[PDB]
Amino acid sequence: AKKILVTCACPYANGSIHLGHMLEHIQADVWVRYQRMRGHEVNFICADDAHGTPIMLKAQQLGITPEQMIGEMSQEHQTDFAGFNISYDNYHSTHSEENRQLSELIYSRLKENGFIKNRTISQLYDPEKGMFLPDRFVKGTCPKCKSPDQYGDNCEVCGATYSPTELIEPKSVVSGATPVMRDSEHFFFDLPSFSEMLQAWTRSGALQEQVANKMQEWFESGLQQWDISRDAPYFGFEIPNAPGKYFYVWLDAPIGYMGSFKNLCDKRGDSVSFDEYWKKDSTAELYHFIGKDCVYFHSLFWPAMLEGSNFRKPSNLFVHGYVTVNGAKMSKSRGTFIKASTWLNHFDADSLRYYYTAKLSSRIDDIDLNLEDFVQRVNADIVNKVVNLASRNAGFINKRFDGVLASELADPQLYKTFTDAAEVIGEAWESREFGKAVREIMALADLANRYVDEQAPWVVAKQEGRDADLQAICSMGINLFRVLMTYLKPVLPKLTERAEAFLNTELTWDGIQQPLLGHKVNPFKALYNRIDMRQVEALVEASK
Ligand SMILES: [Zn+2]
Repeated sequence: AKKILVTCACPYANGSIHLGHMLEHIQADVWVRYQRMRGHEVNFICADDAHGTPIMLKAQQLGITPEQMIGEMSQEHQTDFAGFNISYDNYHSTHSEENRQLSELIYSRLKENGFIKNRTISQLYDPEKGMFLPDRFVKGTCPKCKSPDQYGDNCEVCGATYSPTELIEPKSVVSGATPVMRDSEHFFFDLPSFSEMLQAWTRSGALQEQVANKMQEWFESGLQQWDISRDAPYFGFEIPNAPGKYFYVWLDAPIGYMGSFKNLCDKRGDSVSFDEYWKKDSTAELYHFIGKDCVYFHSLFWPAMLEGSNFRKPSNLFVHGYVTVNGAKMSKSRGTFIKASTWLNHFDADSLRYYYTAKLSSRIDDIDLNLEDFVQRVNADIVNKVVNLASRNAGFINKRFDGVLASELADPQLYKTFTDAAEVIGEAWESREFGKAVREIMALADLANRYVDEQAPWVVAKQEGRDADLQAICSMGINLFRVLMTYLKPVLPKLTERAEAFLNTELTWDGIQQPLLGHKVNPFKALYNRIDMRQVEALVEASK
């Protein structure tokens, strides 16, 4: 009965999707699929973050328009996410007319409400190219150790940090020209005006405890005003009444959440839902799934901007940690910086969705993909616990009983144990305690296989006159599989489709209360095959 709008952060248009992105989009997709299974109205929304100086310059280097480049990367991104079955209701772009008009609207409201301040800044400027230089497009000699060819605000030899204006013999990365200091008027959002409002939200208890603690450090340091403008040349939206000025991506990127939802509503011919979700009086819920590096922005700048432009604020932020591989940050030289597209040449989507889900929780903790453990855990849990309950029992049903399951449960007490667990498992999916849910499901899977072991169908099958016993045992195993695959349906969309085809039934959350009795099932080939370390070695080699 709830109306829920769920987002992931917008992937930057100038890089490929990797396993880091996939942790976030899989976490949200599992939660979204569970919310849909419980009958809520869910809108799962994302977009490509497509503006800015790095994109402008990359397109120039490639000799194509930025529009052509971001269109190609947006197609690549959506192809990867579709390969992982991320079930967005809309995937849009920050470079869109919807985002242009909402960025202009929010800015004009911030301005008339007094939250925009004009300030003159000084910044390095490339007079040959004719553009201001972001720090990482300035290179020079480290002032401390005199190492040449250092970029930006830090030296990769001695580790010093400094303003790029302290570099010796500085050079523009764009043109090679010596940069010079130049003044420019910039427009700043007066975030500090919202400190009392933001402090109340922090102590309200909605946010994760680790997030609220970090916010207290940021209030202690003191909130600053934030630049929301950039000088031409730029790839972005021009600021109205301010020729030669553009909105910086800090302003237009989160508005992409709104523009993507407005686009979805407009395509649907829906003229009411946008205001229903975004007006201050909304009874809809708004959730952002984000990583650690986005917390300051989404917990302070974003709700402040919404407040100052008369829109509702997020209901909650759901923050996850970083991905590591074999215990360490992803490493190109070791082949553990793994792209989403590369992953799918070697493994299916369900394997990674399962592994991540088994590790995730409601806390902010880094999530380690140990590749040896990945092989072991997929084989142990998917092939040998859950899929085993179908594969060990379906052959007898199809071959000796014409595909027909028994007319009554062999062990109704055991079946109730499985259906009784729905409340705790569903609450674990609801609360983002994914690892708790998977632990609960796998303990049930152990119990189901112990039941089959105790009944010993490989013995019953060879014994004269025990046909009814065999059909009863195997039908019981299959009904236990029906329940477990319902609990796993948010996690394993493709295996679930194969399970539904075998069972001749859609799996619904409430449907587990009616076991399949006197019911025809279909033959199947292989629901899920083993993986091995040779495939892990191939993936690592391919990613070097
Ligand atoms: Zn140095």
